[PDB]
Amino acid sequence: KVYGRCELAAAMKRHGLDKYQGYSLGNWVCAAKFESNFNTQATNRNTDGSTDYGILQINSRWWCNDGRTPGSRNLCNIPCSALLSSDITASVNCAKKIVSDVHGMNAWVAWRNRCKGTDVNAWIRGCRL
Ligand code: NA
Repeated sequence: KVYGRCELAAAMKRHGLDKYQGYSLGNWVCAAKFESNFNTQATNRNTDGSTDYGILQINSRWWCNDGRTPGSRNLCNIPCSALLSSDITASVNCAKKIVSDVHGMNAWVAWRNRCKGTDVNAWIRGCRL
């Protein structure tokens, strides 16, 4: 599924991400925009043999089990396929484990490059939340 901007914003809000670890809602929306273009089915194979899965492009070397990344960890305790669902629940629950402190969104490269220190409120402006 490809979410609309405001559609995702509302879902993220529902899921309790606003002000999670001090990060306003727009941060999460912006991350998703630049990581996956809001596509729940997005996957990207990395040169280390790991893969990034889903709307937040969560990686198999540490966070999920895809059965094909040798010597990796599974910190969210889920199969990576759970992260490709149309509903964002599994992805949000894993993202909450990833962001364990107030600097935790640095785990996402696209967030650091396109979101951090910008007007992230733009990503929810014009929506009904
Ligand atoms: Na893994």
